[PDB]
Amino acid sequence: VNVPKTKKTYCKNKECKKHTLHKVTQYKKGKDSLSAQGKRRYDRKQSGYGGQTKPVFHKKAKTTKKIVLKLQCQSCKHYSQRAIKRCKHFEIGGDKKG
Amino acid sequence: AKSKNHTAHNQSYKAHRNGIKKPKRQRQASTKGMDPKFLRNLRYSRKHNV
Amino acid sequence: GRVIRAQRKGAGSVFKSHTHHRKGPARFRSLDFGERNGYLKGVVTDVIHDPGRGAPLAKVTFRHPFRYKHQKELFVAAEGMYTGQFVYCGRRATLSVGNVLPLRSVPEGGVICNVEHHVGDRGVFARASGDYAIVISHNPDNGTSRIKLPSGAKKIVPSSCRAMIGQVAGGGRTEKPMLKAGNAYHKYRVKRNSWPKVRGVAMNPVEHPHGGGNHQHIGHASTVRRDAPPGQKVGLIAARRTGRLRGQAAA
RNA sequence: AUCAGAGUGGCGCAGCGGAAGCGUGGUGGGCCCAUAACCCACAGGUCCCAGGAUCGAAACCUGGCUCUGAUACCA
RNA sequence: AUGUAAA
RNA sequence: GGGCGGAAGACAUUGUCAGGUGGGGAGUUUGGCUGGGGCGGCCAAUCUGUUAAAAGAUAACGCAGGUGUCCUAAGAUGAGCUCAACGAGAACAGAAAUCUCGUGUGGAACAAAAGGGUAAAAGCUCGUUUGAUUCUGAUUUCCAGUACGAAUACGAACCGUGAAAGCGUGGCCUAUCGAUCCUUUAGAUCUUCGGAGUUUGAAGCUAGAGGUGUCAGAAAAGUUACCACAGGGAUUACUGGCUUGUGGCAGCCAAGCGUUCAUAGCGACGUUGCUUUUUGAUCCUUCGAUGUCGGCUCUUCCUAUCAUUGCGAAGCAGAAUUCACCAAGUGUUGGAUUGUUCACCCACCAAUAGGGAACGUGAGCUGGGUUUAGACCGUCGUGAGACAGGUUAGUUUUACCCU
RNA sequence: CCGACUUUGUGAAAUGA
RNA sequence: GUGAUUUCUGCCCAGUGCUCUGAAUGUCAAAGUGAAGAAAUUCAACCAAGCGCGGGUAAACGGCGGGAGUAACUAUGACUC
RNA sequence: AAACUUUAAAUAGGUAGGAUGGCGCGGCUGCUUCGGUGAGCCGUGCCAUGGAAUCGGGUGCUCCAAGUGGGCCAUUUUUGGUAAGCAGAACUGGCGAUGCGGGAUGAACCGGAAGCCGGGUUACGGUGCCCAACUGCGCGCUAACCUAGAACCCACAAAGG
RNA sequence: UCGUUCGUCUGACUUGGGUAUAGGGGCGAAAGACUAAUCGAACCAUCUAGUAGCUGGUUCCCUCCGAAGUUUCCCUCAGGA
RNA sequence: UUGAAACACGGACCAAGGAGUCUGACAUGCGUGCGAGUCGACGGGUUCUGAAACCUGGGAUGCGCAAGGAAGCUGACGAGC
Ligand SMILES: C[C@@H]1C[C@@H]([C@H](O)CC2CC(=O)NC(=O)C2)C(=O)[C@@H](C)C1
Ligand SMILES: [Mg+2]
Ligand SMILES: [Mg+2]
Ligand SMILES: [Mg+2]
Ligand SMILES: [Mg+2]
Ligand SMILES: [Mg+2]
Ligand SMILES: [Mg+2]
Ligand SMILES: [Mg+2]
Ligand SMILES: [Mg+2]
Ligand SMILES: [Mg+2]
Ligand SMILES: [Mg+2]
Ligand SMILES: [Mg+2]
Ligand SMILES: [Mg+2]
Ligand SMILES: [Mg+2]
Ligand SMILES: [Mg+2]
Ligand SMILES: [Mg+2]
Ligand SMILES: [Mg+2]
Ligand SMILES: [Mg+2]
Ligand SMILES: [Mg+2]
Ligand SMILES: [Mg+2]
Ligand SMILES: [Mg+2]
Ligand SMILES: [Mg+2]
Ligand SMILES: [Mg+2]
Ligand SMILES: [Mg+2]
Ligand SMILES: [Mg+2]
Ligand SMILES: [Mg+2]
Ligand SMILES: [Mg+2]
Ligand SMILES: [Mg+2]
Ligand SMILES: [Mg+2]
Ligand SMILES: [Mg+2]
Ligand SMILES: [Mg+2]
Ligand SMILES: [Mg+2]
Ligand SMILES: [Mg+2]
Ligand SMILES: [Mg+2]
Ligand SMILES: [Mg+2]
Ligand SMILES: [Mg+2]
Ligand SMILES: [Mg+2]
Ligand SMILES: [Mg+2]
Ligand SMILES: [Mg+2]
Ligand SMILES: [Mg+2]
Ligand SMILES: [Mg+2]
Ligand SMILES: [Mg+2]
Ligand SMILES: [Mg+2]
Ligand SMILES: [Mg+2]
Ligand SMILES: [Mg+2]
Ligand SMILES: [Mg+2]
Ligand SMILES: [Mg+2]
Ligand SMILES: [Mg+2]
Ligand SMILES: [Mg+2]
Ligand SMILES: [Mg+2]
Ligand SMILES: [Mg+2]
Ligand SMILES: [Mg+2]
Ligand SMILES: [Mg+2]
Ligand SMILES: [Mg+2]
Ligand SMILES: [Mg+2]
Ligand SMILES: [Mg+2]
Ligand SMILES: [Mg+2]
Ligand SMILES: [Mg+2]
Ligand SMILES: [Mg+2]
Ligand SMILES: [Mg+2]
Ligand SMILES: [Mg+2]
Ligand SMILES: [Mg+2]
Ligand SMILES: [Mg+2]
Ligand SMILES: [Mg+2]
Ligand SMILES: [Mg+2]
Ligand SMILES: [Mg+2]
Ligand SMILES: [Zn+2]
Repeated sequence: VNVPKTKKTYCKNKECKKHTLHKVTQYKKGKDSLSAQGKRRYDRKQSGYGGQTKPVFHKKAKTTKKIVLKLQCQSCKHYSQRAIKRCKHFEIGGDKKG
Repeated sequence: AKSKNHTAHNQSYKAHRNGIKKPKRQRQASTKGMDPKFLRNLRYSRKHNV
Repeated sequence: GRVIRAQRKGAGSVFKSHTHHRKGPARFRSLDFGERNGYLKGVVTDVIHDPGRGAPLAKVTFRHPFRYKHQKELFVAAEGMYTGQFVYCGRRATLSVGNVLPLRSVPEGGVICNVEHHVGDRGVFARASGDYAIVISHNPDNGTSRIKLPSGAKKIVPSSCRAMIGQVAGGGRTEKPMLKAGNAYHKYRVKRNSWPKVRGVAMNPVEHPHGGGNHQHIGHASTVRRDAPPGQKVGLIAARRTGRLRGQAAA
């Protein structure tokens, strides 16, 4: 599934509130941080004896994710993000269909 | 031991033995859900009756 | 499972050494001035069979160097010793079968037995029936010597380690087939409770890693690792190879 | 009985939609007194029977068949 | 590698 | 000479963290539906058609199939055009290449399964595009009138396209999907860090994603024949019961066989049954126990008659033999092999017909088989072990009660 | 099994800073 | 582990396991090292054993195939593919 | 022709049958229209013999809570199955929870549902004896040398002579 | 346990007493055998009135009303909301 | 239990013992006291049969009288058919 690099949708910033021109990117999960309360809790809980305390997931079933598009308008430099339907292959600015 | 069972047998009896309760028809029927463009007007007139 | 015989032997319960009729520790003399710096004359009195050991023992009656009494020492008989023989101890003992000399005084090529390892630990190598160590070479810049042990290994020992020249008696003993479970039993009563020895494959799983199964088989590799926990380290331990030994590997 | 597998040159097997080959055999020559062997060339097939889609099948899938292999237990 | 049974 | 004599020597080693190995050991798990269970399959999410009995709802391991995708166009819209096929024609050109005219109710296409829908379009080509956007509700479908998914109709914006009406909150409609906690991201020039501040970090609020396919969402492999417990006839293997496809037994028709002659004796192609000694099917009684194969023993009963008494028919000359009739009174054997019922042989015989009685008969025997614990082989399993494979050893309890 | 810290002091050279 | 004596123990080190070697530029903890920071901290380099790469080992656990054609009667198949 | 249909039933489905209705007057709107144009509401005044039959007090409103969530049979429609006293559905009723009279005997077939008694009359079913009631009045067929035949379910008989 | 019959009997033989090993431990010429009539984990006391969606019982009278085996969800179908 | 006289289980007989209780939180229904208040519950004083009774404090103890927010914070301007 191909999506254009640059798209005109609504920008909610109190400065724009109109269709502007948004650059597109792809959402990629930022890196997990060592100081989040959930992480210092789990690292406290895992410490000691008793082994694995929180469950760990094994029976994976999905093969595809929902893409999230991080659209940045060229006008106030604020992002807003939109998830599209599930797909296997995904490419921004691919050669157009003929 | 077939744990899948299904009938409607006796369900009409349970329904009807205490009637099929119709709701009380109402003077001043409810407006919730109506067209907001119609209801704003309707409210505002009643705001400015005399 | 339950604790396995290889693990039960470390308790001492019934597996201790059957040593009621053994004649005592068979070892050299407490190294002293006289036998550092000369020779002491001792006379064999009897060649006594030591129970539970194939090598005969020789009662040697030294004269105490500085008190007025005899010293009944007790050696491992070197093939050749007889009652009435004079065995001499020390550094200037003549190189005669039965005398004990430091290795600084055994010419290269000579056979020795009962080799000490820390000077004065009274004999540890080449002691069992009919085994000997050959003094391969000397190094006087460090005061050490080298020997070829019975095992085919080659050990550097201090040049002042003593040794009985000759070879231990009782040699050739393990050539005779025992032919009888009876002979085997009477062999092992006087050593220790280690016979009859049951195949693991004919055990139940709860007491041996090879156990159980509608057929008798091991079911997994019989070679176990060096670090395997006690109770798992049964089989062939840390084996470099298996199968019949052919060629150079049989050296 | 179900579950799979393979059906492709005369033989045994390759094969990923543009679509036919590997080894061996067949054919005509050459070396040879002659046959091999070897050297140079030449022809190959209903891609198991009936379909469908599909730029496009022999392959994807579905029906019709033959051989082969599996799991077929507590009473 | 090999060499009509047909004299 | 203030060293007992050596050997190693600030390495081994003790203590604590840190990584790998660790069924040696501990703990636990080892889903559900199911015409018993296991294996198979997914009938657990979920779509279309049918069953579904002309509103709705409607089940089964019912039928025929589908789905976990694909798409910046195959979304929006505006304009223009008509699709499959068939008739006739045109250099190479033919059944089929490209062109022209006519007819063409859709017999084409609409991404996919099926159903429904469409002809100045919903199809084909081109034009400009991003409504596949923002906020929060409503309603339907499921339904407890809960959530989710999906869908519809308004509202307040901002927009696209068209001259405009209008259409447009994704795909022509019906399936194509995801809760709590956690992590991560977007936003306000937001709030808190509680002694007040500056200043990184952390938690917040609103909206997304990472996924639970057992799909309203535990983190989880086997074996037990050495087995234990609470239970179950909600549930198997024996008996019986209903059923009788399968098994056995008998009719009707008559194409032909019977050297000429359908019916002496057959009787194909079809068809009508009977029976309940097999098996199938079910799971109604029985799981706080009904002792489970066979043989031996003994008795009784059935006729669907093998022999024997009387008869009828013949492809009955006599002998033998075949078909049927009233007939169940009497009879139906000794043995090799097998644990066998079954089977097959040898011999006698007038004949060596078939059947039931809880597949008669274990407080009547026997324990050969089977059906525990020992053990062995063969295949499977990495293994503990399995075998509806073969083998060998393996306790048979009580009556004195009522009839 | 292995590394680091620790008991663990004394002094010498060679390569690195 | 096999189980007197006689006789003999064929092939496989790809699978699983065991074991040996580490040039070193794969992977790789704590500690210690450097840089940025106002500091918490983050980053990078270094980085043992172990795995990974490379040898051996079956009297280690174990395993040891199909399909076609062919002899001058037929069959069969010494032979071939 | 269950996964075909032009046509197209029967039974079953929905809605309406007035007092919660209409008409006049004069007012509101920030909606709607070219516009008093509409849409609706608001205040007021008038009307409206009760707007088919029958029947009758209501879940009208709410609270707290029990037990249940194994079903089974029948007439009819119906899916798998050769069929089943089988498995799964649709409408209703029954048994379960229920006695009583009849079908000899039977949970659900026929009649019928009940306080305890006296009197009368019936339903289903019967009147030869068991056993309460007729060996009643009539008319036909059957003669069974097989156990003639004799109750809705119901305890079968077929093809064929 | 009894009877007749059997295996072995100078041997790895039979046996008394002392002593050693005591429970996930012991000991085993290996049968999961033996460890006080108890062993695929003894006995005793305690936590302990362990838990059970499972089986059995659940005690006086009259009066009146009086059902359900059905929808939806749940590792859910012997259960519960 | 869909179905019991069951060839389904328990039951030889008698006597006595024998099984929905008590406690903390909550909820609806009802009674009683007071009612924008109500509680005297932990304490104190008293109490000549008393572990009872009676008095006392609360001007903020609990609940209620005010809610929305995650938090900073804000907090009901007086109803018609
Ligand atoms: C990998 C992550 C796992 C999962 C989640 O972390 C599991 C949690 C949720 C829960 O129920 N409590 C727990 O402790 C486990 C989740 O959210 C998915 C989106 C993806
Ligand atoms: Mg730790
Ligand atoms: Mg049910
Ligand atoms: Mg022993
Ligand atoms: Mg041995
Ligand atoms: Mg052995
Ligand atoms: Mg064994
Ligand atoms: Mg083990
Ligand atoms: Mg074993
Ligand atoms: Mg094996
Ligand atoms: Mg040629
Ligand atoms: Mg040639
Ligand atoms: Mg030749
Ligand atoms: Mg374990
Ligand atoms: Mg367990
Ligand atoms: Mg199950
Ligand atoms: Mg089944
Ligand atoms: Mg579910
Ligand atoms: Mg319908
Ligand atoms: Mg158009
Ligand atoms: Mg909803
Ligand atoms: Mg719109
Ligand atoms: Mg479209
Ligand atoms: Mg969070
Ligand atoms: Mg603070
Ligand atoms: Mg999510
Ligand atoms: Mg078992
Ligand atoms: Mg065993
Ligand atoms: Mg039953
Ligand atoms: Mg039949
Ligand atoms: Mg038949
Ligand atoms: Mg049964
Ligand atoms: Mg039973
Ligand atoms: Mg009996
Ligand atoms: Mg007869
Ligand atoms: Mg009997
Ligand atoms: Mg037996
Ligand atoms: Mg056995
Ligand atoms: Mg067996
Ligand atoms: Mg071996
Ligand atoms: Mg043996
Ligand atoms: Mg071998
Ligand atoms: Mg290897
Ligand atoms: Mg290998
Ligand atoms: Mg590190
Ligand atoms: Mg390393
Ligand atoms: Mg018609
Ligand atoms: Mg209907
Ligand atoms: Mg109508
Ligand atoms: Mg009366
Ligand atoms: Mg009478
Ligand atoms: Mg005896
Ligand atoms: Mg003795
Ligand atoms: Mg003794
Ligand atoms: Mg005992
Ligand atoms: Mg109790
Ligand atoms: Mg108890
Ligand atoms: Mg409940
Ligand atoms: Mg029952
Ligand atoms: Mg009975
Ligand atoms: Mg019983
Ligand atoms: Mg019971
Ligand atoms: Mg009893
Ligand atoms: Mg009492
Ligand atoms: Mg107060
Ligand atoms: Mg009022
Ligand atoms: Zn902007």
